[PDB]
Amino acid sequence: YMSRYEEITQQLIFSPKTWLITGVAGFIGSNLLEKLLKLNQVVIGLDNFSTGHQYNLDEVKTLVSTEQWSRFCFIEGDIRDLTTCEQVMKGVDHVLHQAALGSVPRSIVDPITTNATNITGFLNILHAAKNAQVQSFTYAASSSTYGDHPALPKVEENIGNPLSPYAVTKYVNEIYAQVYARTYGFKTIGLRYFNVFGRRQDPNGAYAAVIPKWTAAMLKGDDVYINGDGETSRDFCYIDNVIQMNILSALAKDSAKDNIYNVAVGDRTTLNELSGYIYDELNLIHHIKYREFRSGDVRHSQADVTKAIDLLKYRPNIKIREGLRLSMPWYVRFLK
Amino acid sequence: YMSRYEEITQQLIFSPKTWLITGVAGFIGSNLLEKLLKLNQVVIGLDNFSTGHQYNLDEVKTLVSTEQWSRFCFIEGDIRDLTTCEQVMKGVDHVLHQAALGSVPRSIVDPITTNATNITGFLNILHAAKNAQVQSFTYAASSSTYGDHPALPKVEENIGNPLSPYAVTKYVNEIYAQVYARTYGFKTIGLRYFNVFGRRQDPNGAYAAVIPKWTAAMLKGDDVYINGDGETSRDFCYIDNVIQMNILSALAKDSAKDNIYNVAVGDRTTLNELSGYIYDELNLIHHIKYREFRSGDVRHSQADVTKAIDLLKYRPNIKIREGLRLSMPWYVRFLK
Ligand SMILES: NC(=O)c1ccc[n+]([C@@H]2O[C@H](COP(=O)([O-])OP(=O)(O)OC[C@H]3O[C@@H](n4cnc5c(N)ncnc54)[C@H](O)[C@@H]3O)[C@@H](O)[C@H]2O)c1
Ligand SMILES: NC(=O)c1ccc[n+]([C@@H]2O[C@H](COP(=O)([O-])OP(=O)(O)OC[C@H]3O[C@@H](n4cnc5c(N)ncnc54)[C@H](O)[C@@H]3O)[C@@H](O)[C@H]2O)c1
Repeated sequence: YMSRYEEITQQLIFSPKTWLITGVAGFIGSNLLEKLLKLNQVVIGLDNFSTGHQYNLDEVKTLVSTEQWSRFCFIEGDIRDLTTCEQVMKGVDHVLHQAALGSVPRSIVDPITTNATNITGFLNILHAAKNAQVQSFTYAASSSTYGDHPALPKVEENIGNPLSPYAVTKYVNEIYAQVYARTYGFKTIGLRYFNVFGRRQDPNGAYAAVIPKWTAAMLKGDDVYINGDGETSRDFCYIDNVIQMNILSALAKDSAKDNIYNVAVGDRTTLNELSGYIYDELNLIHHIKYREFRSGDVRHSQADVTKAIDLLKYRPNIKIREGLRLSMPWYVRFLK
Repeated sequence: YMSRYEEITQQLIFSPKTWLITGVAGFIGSNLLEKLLKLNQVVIGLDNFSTGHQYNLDEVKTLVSTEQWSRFCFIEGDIRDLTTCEQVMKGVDHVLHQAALGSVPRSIVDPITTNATNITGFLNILHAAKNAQVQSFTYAASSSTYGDHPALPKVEENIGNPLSPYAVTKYVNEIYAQVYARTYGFKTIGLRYFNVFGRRQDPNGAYAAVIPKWTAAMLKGDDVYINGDGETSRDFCYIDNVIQMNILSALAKDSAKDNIYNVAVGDRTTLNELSGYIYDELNLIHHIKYREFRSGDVRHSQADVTKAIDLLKYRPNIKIREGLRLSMPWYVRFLK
């Protein structure tokens, strides 16, 4: 049971609001779309099909009522263009900002474009929302902002030095968010995601994330590469926690805003152990090389989510095993 | 005597290099131009006449040899456009990045534009320079990055929270500079200026800085406004120190790079005392209301320059009194 969360969703189903999801055709944004439409919300969506997909929107349309779908106004556009940002704010209540170019290697090779989308694009949305005078503003931040801090698990007040352009942009989101509270009194909630996985995470690409990259390879029968000695660990977080954490935040009490919160489960799984779980779970539906680490790669990563639990009444109900199990079917359909 | 500085300038007069000054029509940039051309350097200049002036370039042309001037290639352009940034890097040895929109109030009202120039513009130049593989890279940072830290004087390792969009952009310059060291091995030197004053500082404008704002008013005979109880203090720094600090840095030894340095004198003058010195010095060439503080205004400000003195052999030779005295004549000519 996710109790506060249940309570919040009930409220919404009755007094429906207008939401704006940027990066709505992406993995996390499309997940949020699914959930919000099922709660009969009015949604305005923004994506520029950089890393997002029209097919992700399509799939969502097959998962929801057609009266539910009628409430979605999709917009093909760029958060990089301030004018778009403003047209799309009209009448919005809650903002869920997910639009950004992710990935550490990507920023390392083209920082200019990453900067433009993640900082210029972020500030645009943030400003537009301030002026539109929305009721809440929740944005995607990154566990990467911890950088070289050696503490495990990671606690929000203690970050170190950023180790890549990507980490910087995300840190810069937070800093801007704070200054906006100081100078306009406009209160946000930033979520430091930690390695989210689940349905509709792109397994194709040079920047494919690990769980969907391995899963696709274990099916095609291709090699499975482990970038390093295979001891690196992470706090893998199923989408349903992230979806939960977004809603808790959009409707959070004012004293909880202007805050940064880790979004994860509190556990730690190794690149070796993961390969275990991904296989065990895939052969229950009937179907390993080593290399160097990456430049900018992180050694150990585990979150402390007590802040979330405390102030927002968060409930990480789905740990990694179950999460993989709820996921693999989606990748079979998608990979046939 | 400025001994290491003297030593450096001799070297240059012999093995002249190609320099790039952004914000070269501005106050600090035009001052750097004057100095570099007098040392027979080759200078490529970039400004977009946002806050800079063609007349500032003109004045410089009357202060220097015409063989000296022939070595200046001026370019009307924007650091916001990456392509410009690259054409201008061709063959450059030392970069002196001064192009930015200054002022705390200005960022508070239009953060989007401030963001674009100070971060996007900064990143462009920094990237361009990395690829061009220059020999040095020195950029204008801000004492504002101390934010809400209560220590006096201020010491580079200890900063607090930024209190305005402006402060954020400048802080973000530093962070980027560092990450560039980590990830490409490209070593910079950031200078945290502290309230620079001297010849060619625009006394006109809503955002005019204090010393030229008061000086122009004391001549026109207008009122002189003191934003607050007139106890606020600052470390006023004459340009010749900042000019000195830029050169020390461009030619600094590699172990001194990837560092941030305060640029100031170490002293502290009050808004009440300043009004004293500006008058005493102006009536020796023959010619007060109170209001509220500013939002984002700072209470006390004094730098610790020992790091500069240690690692770069800096010498703050000109304190405030003398500096005002060297300045007032320029404002008479300019204000007739
Ligand atoms: N996935 C993670 O582990 C993780 C970690 C930290 C932060 N985040 C943030 O989560 C958010 C979503 O991540 P994701 O994995 O779902 O990524 P994703 O690429 O799947 O989703 C990104 C979406 O961004 C949109 N987009 C990108 N740039 C845009 C622009 N300029 N204008 C309009 N739309 C644009 C596209 O429609 C795309 O669908 C991103 O902010 C990501 O940085 C994710
Ligand atoms: N003047 C000071 O006391 C002080 C204090 C702190 C920091 N600084 C920093 O020092 C640098 C110069 O200071 P200043 O007082 O001479 O300011 P300034 O206004 O005199 O100089 C700014 C110059 O940059 C140019 N510029 C602005 N945006 C540009 C763009 N997008 N592309 C190209 N050129 C652009 C302007 O035309 C102007 O010539 C700035 O980065 C400023 O932030 C100055």
